Amino acid sequence: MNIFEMLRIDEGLRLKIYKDTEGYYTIGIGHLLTKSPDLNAAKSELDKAIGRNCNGVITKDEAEKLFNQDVDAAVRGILRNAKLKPVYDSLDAVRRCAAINQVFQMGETGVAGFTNSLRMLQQKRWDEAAVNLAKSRWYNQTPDRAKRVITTFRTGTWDAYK
Repeated sequence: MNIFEMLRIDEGLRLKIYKDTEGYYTIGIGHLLTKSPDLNAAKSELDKAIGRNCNGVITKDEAEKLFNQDVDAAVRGILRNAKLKPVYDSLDAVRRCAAINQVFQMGETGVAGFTNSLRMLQQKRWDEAAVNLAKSRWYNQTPDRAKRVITTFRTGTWDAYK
């Protein structure tokens, strides 16, 4: 297991524009196209992302390319984030994957809400962190996925992903 296989499980792979769990146009392996309700706006974003006229459809190679860019951008974002970087750098490799997964899904706008979870993670208070992480819109809206990510943070093993 690695971050790619982990996010591939959590995000799936769809080659046609679909709506994510939040109702937003997405393609590939959880590549968010736009929060606009306008399918045409999503199609424009897709064509810009791929560099061709996709008419709402991409190849597996194209999805994996976007995924590579997206995973890279997630980690680089974490490393640029003054609140996230020290927590992330405190973690072992498996827990770092959980951090990448969480940011991939959630972005960074809600980092301040997770101040207490982040402190507990940096402190390596794993069960406490896991209890705190679950007290979230995140957990309640995507519980099965959040349970996996949280188990990963709690144990630093890949048990939740088999």
